[PDB]
Amino acid sequence: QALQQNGSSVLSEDKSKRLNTILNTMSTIYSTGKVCNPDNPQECLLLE
Amino acid sequence: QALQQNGSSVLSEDKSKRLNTILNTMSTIYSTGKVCNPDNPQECLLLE
Ligand SMILES: *[C@@H]1O[C@H](CO)[C@@H](O[C@@H]2O[C@H](CO)[C@@H](O)[C@H](O)[C@H]2NC(C)=O)[C@H](O)[C@H]1NC(C)=O
Repeated sequence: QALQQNGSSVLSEDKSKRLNTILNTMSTIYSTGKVCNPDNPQECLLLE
Repeated sequence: QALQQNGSSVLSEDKSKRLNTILNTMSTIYSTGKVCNPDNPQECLLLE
């Protein structure tokens, strides 16, 4: 049973590629998104 | 005549520091300004 689950295999190739791309985009936006001061737009901070 | 030049010494002290702050802010804005497109806001380019 632990070896039986299909996972993402049953998903179509184009749909699988789309899902992987969307997950990577999500992770990249979360990791490298920054906001900026309203009175000094040349000073912008990451999250962590 | 070259040596007798007065320069900005004739200006008031508070106005002198105000002018120096303005010049420094101008230089910093020009040097560190950056822009980026709405397609991928996580890639912003300097000028040079
Ligand atoms: C994982 O996906 C494959 C699909 O290829 C499943 O295989 C099917 O199994 C059913 C049930 O016996 C058959 O009716 C189909 O003919 C099979 N399709 C094939 C071989 O292409 C497999 O069962 C899935 N694993 C699960 C649900 O645990």
